Amino acid sequence: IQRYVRKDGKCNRYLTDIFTTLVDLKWRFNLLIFVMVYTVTWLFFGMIWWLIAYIRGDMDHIEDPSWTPCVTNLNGFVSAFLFSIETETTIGYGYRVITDKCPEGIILLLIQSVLGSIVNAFMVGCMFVKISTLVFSTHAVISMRDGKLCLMFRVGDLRNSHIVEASIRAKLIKSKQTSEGEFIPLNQTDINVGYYTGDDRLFLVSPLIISHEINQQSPFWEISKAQLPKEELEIVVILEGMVEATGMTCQARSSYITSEILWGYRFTPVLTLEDGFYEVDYNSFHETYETSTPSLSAKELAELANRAES
Amino acid sequence: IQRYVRKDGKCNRYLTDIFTTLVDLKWRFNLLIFVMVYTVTWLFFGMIWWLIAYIRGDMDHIEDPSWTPCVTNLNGFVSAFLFSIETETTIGYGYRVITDKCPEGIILLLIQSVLGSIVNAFMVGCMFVKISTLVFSTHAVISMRDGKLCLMFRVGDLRNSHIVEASIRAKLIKSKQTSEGEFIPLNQTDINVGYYTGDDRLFLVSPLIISHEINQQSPFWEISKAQLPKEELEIVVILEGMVEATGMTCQARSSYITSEILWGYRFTPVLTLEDGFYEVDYNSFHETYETSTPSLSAKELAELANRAES
Amino acid sequence: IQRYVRKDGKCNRYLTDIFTTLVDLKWRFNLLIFVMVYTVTWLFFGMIWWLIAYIRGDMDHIEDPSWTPCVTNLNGFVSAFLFSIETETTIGYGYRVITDKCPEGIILLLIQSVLGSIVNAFMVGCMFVKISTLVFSTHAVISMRDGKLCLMFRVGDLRNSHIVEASIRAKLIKSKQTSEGEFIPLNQTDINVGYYTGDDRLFLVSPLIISHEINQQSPFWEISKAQLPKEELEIVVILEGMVEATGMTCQARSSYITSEILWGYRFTPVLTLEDGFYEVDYNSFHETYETSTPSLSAKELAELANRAES
Amino acid sequence: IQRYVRKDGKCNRYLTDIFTTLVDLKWRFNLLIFVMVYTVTWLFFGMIWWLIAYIRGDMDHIEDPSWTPCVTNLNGFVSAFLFSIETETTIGYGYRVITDKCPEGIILLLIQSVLGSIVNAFMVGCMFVKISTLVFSTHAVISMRDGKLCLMFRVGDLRNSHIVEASIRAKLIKSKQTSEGEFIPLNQTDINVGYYTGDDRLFLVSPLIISHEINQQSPFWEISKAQLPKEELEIVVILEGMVEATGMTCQARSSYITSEILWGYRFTPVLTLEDGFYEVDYNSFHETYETSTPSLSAKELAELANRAES
Repeated sequence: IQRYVRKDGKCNRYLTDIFTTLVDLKWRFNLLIFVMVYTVTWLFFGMIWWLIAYIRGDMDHIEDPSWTPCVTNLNGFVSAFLFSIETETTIGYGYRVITDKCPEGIILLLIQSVLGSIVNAFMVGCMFVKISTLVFSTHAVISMRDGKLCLMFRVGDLRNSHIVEASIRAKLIKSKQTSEGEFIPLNQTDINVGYYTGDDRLFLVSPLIISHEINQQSPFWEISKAQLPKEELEIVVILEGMVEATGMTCQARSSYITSEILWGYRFTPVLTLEDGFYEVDYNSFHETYETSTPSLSAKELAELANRAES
Repeated sequence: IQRYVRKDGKCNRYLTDIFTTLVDLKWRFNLLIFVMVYTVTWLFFGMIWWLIAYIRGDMDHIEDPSWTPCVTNLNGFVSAFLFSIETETTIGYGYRVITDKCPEGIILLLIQSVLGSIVNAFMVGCMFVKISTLVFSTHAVISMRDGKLCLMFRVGDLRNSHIVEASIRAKLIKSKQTSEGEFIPLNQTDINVGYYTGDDRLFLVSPLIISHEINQQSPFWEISKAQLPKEELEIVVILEGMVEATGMTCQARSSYITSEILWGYRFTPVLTLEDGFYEVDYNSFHETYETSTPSLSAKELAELANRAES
Repeated sequence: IQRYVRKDGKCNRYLTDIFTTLVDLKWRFNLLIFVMVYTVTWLFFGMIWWLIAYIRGDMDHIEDPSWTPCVTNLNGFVSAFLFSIETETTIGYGYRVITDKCPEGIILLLIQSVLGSIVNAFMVGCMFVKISTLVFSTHAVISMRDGKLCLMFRVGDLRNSHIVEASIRAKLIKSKQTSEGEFIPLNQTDINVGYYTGDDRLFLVSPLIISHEINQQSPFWEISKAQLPKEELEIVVILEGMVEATGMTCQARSSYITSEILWGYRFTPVLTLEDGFYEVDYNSFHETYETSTPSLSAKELAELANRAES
Repeated sequence: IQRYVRKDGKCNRYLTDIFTTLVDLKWRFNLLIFVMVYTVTWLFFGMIWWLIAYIRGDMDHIEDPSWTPCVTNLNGFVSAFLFSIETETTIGYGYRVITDKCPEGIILLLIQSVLGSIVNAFMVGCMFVKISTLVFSTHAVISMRDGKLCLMFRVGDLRNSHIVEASIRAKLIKSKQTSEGEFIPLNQTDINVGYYTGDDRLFLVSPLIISHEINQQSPFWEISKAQLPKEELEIVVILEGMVEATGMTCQARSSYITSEILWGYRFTPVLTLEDGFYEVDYNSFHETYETSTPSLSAKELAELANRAES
C-alpha cells in the first residue's frame, strides 16, 4: 500500500475457524446460541417420537387392551415434546412409561442421551474459554536535545491504569540499493531505543518520550531536513507490555511516514504538579510545539562540532 | 503524591469488572454465593410453577372429580416447591406428575432447564478459575567497596522455599533539564545492576546485597555526601522471579527515596555458617552498621586518585 | 545420519503416553470413541443386571405373586438393557423399580453410579483439552552485499496474515578439530544474524532475506568457493515468531548441507510493486538467479582488500 | 551445609497446601479418593434419613392402614440408603415416595443437592488440574582446549527428544572477601558460558561439553591445580530447555565442589561412530580420562606465555 502498517495496530470458506471464533463472542450471544441448540435438539427428538407414534396413533389411544398396537412412551398425542424434554434433560417423571417390552426403536433414546452429553460437553467447553489501551503520538518529532539531534515519539496509556514494565522496539523499513546493485524492496533496519544499555524496558506510569539518538550507527545518521521530505522511509514501533494481573505482552503497533515526522518541533509537557497530584492532560498529550532545532544534517552537525574543537 | 511508588508494590458502574473480581473470591465466599444463587432459583421457580395451577388449585385440590379440571400437576397449594426442586435438580420424582396431558404451559419447564444448565455452567466456570514473598531493605546504603564507591540494597526471600531465576532491574526517576531548556518531569535512566554481564539474572538462596557500582555511566557519578541529601531523586527496583516449587512468575516492586538512601553504611551479616547450617537472622536484614567511607563523590574520588597520581 | 536435521522440522507399550496422545485426537475420532465407550459401559451394566436377577428371573417373573421372590427390579429377562440405560444416564423412569424388598443385593447400582460419574468426569476433561507456518529457502545462497561477502537464506511466511516479532537463531554444527587433538563429532558454533545489533527480533510482512556477514568472528570466515563443496558443515536455523492474529510460538528447523549452500546466487524478489500494489508470490520464493559473486575466500578477499588499501 | 546445592536439583499446620498436594496425586489415587468421598456423602445422608425415621418409625410405616405417621419418604426400615442414592445422584424412581404433604422438614433434600453438586464440581476440578530428563557430568573437568585453559562440564538429555533452546547459566558461589574486611558468605559471580556471545541457547541432540574459557574476567583466573583443593569454590549450573512439541520449560539444577573439579581430564566422546554411523552411549557420558595439560595457573600461564613472547 502507500502506508505499510496502519496507525491502529494492523498491517496493510472454512468450517473449523468459524467454530473457533464462535467461542470468542459476547456473553449474550453465547447464552443465546447455547439455548437455541438445546431447543433444536429437543424439537428434533420430539418429532422423532411422533414418527414412532405412527405405529399406534389410532389403534388403542385409550383402549388399553393387553396390546395397544405396540404402544411406546405411552403418549396419545403429537404433543409428546414432554417425553423428549424429560429424556434429554434426564428428568424422566414416569407419568409417561419410559417404554413397553414392545420392540420399538429404543436406539432413539440411546441417541438422545449420547447427543445431549456431547452437545452439553461442547457448550461447557465454549462457556469455559469465553469466561476464562496504549497510545502513541500522532506526529513523531525531531528535536535537538543535550547537544544531539534526536527522534522522539511519545508513549502513554489513556486509562488511569498503566501496564508497567513495558518494552519498546523500533524498525525502520525502507528500500535499499546495495553496492553490487541489489534492490531490496523492503529493507528492515533496527533502530536503537536503548537496547544496548538495557533502556528498552521502561515504566510508563506517566506519558513519556521514547528517544532515539541519531549517531553514526543509527539509520538516520545522514538524514537532513533537506532530503527528509522526499525519502519514503517508514518507522514501525511495537510495544510489548505484561499486564499487571496475569501479565502477557500485548503488541501495540504504530507507524510514522515521512509526513508524520516533523523537524524543528518537540512534544509539549503533559505533567504539571498541583496539590501533590500531577495534572496529566491527554488533550495536549499529542500536541507539539516549535523549538529552535538546527536544520543541518546530524553528520553535518558532528562535523561542525569537530571543526569547533580543532 | 511526592513519593512516586510506595514501598509495598503499589504506584502512587462496570458489570464485567465486578463479575471478574467475583470469580477471584475466597473458597468460602465462592461456595456461599454458589448455594445462594441456587436457593434463589429454586424459590422463584416454585412461585412461578404455583401460578400455573391457580385456576385448578382451589377447584379440586384433592377432590379429583372424574379427572376434570386436570391441573397439569398433582401438587397441592402448600409446599409445591418440591416440584421446583425436582425440575431444576433433574431428580424428577413421579409422586407429582411433571405435566398432565392437559396442555396449560409446558414452557415453564424449558425455562427452568436452560436456566439451571446455564447457572450450573457459570458456577462451575467460576469454581474452575478460583481453584486453578520477596523483601527489600528498609534503607538502601552507599559505601566504598573493593576500591570503588558503590550503592547497595538487600534483596531477600521471606520463605525458605526458593525463588529461582530472580532478575533485578533498577530505574532512577529524577527531573532532567536538557541543554535546549525543555524540562522532563519524570526522566527514567537505567542503573547497571549487572545487565551486561548477566549478573542481573541471579538465584537468591538467602538475602544477597545487590550492588551497583557508581561509575562514569552511573546516574550517581557526581554525587558527594553533601549532594545526596539535596537531591530528591527516587529509585524504583523490581525483582521478577519464579518459584522453585512451581513455575509461576512473581514481580515484586519497591522504592527508595532520598530519606531512605543512607551514606557511609554497610549491611550487617544475615548468614553465619556453623552447627551444620547457615544461622539465618531477618532481624539484622533491615538493620545496618556504619562504616568509614570517603565523603567525596565517586567522580571526586577518581579525581582524588588522579591527584595521588599527580 | 548423512543429514543431521531434516528439512521439515525433525531431527534425525506405555499406557500413560498413548492415553496422553489419545486426548490429542481429531474431533470426529474423539466423539466416536466417546459414544462407543458410553455404549460399551451401558452394554456391561445390562448384562450384570441379568445375573443379579438370575435367581428370581423365573421364580416370581412367571408367578407375578405378592412379595414372593420379588425380583431386584420389576423387569423381564429380555430387553433388560432399558434398566441399565435408565440407571447409568440418571433418567430413573420408574416403570422398572430401582430396588425391591427381598433385594438379593443392591450393591451393583452403587458401582454403576460411581463408574458412570468417573467416566463422564474423565471424558469431559479430554474433550476440554482437545477443544481448548514458515518456509525456508531450499538453497541458502552466498552473495556480495554492501562491499562484503554474505551468507543469506530466505524466510517466508506462507500465511497471508503476517508473522510478527520473529527471532532467528543460526547454529553451525561441524566436526571441529581442536589444537589439543580432541575431535569433537558435533561442535556447535553460533552464527551472528544480528543478535548484538538487535536485528534478530525481526518483523516480516513478506518473505525476507536473513543475512549473515562473514567477518573474523564468523564460523565460515575462511570457507572458500573451491572448498564450499568439500566441507561437511551443516547449518540449523530456528525461527520463533508470533502471528499477527495470535501470539503463537513455533519452531522451524532447517538444514543447509554443503551442497545446498550455493556460491554465486541471490534470491528472487517475492514482492511485486504496481503503483502501490504489493503482491506476494510463494511460487518464486525458492528461485535464485546468479551473480558474479567473488569466488575468493572471505578471509582471503579481506586480506586482498587490505593489501590494496596499503 | 557442606554442599550448598545437591546434585539432583535440590538446594540444601497448613489447611490450604494439603488440598494442592491432594490435586497433585496419581490418577488411581484421585479416582480412589473421589469414590471414597461419594460413598461417605451417600452413607452420611442415609443415616440422616434413618434419623428422620425417628418421628414415624412404624405407626403406619409398614401396615399403612391410615395416613397417620405418613412418612417423609415411604421407607419401612433403617436400610433407606436406596433413597439416599436416588436423591443425591438424581435417579429418583418414585417406588420410594419422594415427599409427602405432612413432612417435618424437606430442607435435607436441598442440603443433599447442594453438597452433591459441590462434591461433583470439586472432584471434576481436581481431575481436570491433574490431567491438564537433563543430566550432568558427575564431576566437572578443567582441561587445555584449543591452546587455552578451559573449564568443561558435559551436559545432555537422556531422552532422544530434540529439546530446543537449552539455555545454560553458571553461577560460582564463594566466600569472597572485600578490601573493607566484610566478606559476603555467599558471593554469586557470573561465569561466561556464552551469554555475551549468544551461544547460551545450545541444542542437546548429542551430549555436548559446555566450555567456559578462563580469562582475566573469569572467576578462576588465578586458580591452579595444586591450589584447587584448598579453595571452597562451588559451581551451580542451571539449564532451561523446551521440548519439541511446544513443551513447557524444564529447569535442571546441578552443582560441583572443589574436589569434584579435576585437572587434565577430558570427557571421552559420548557418541563414537560405529560402522559409519556415530553411536550414542549414555553409559560413556560420565566417563573421563587423564590428558596431558600444564599444571600452572591460568593467570600464571598467561604471564609465562607473555614472557616467552615478550
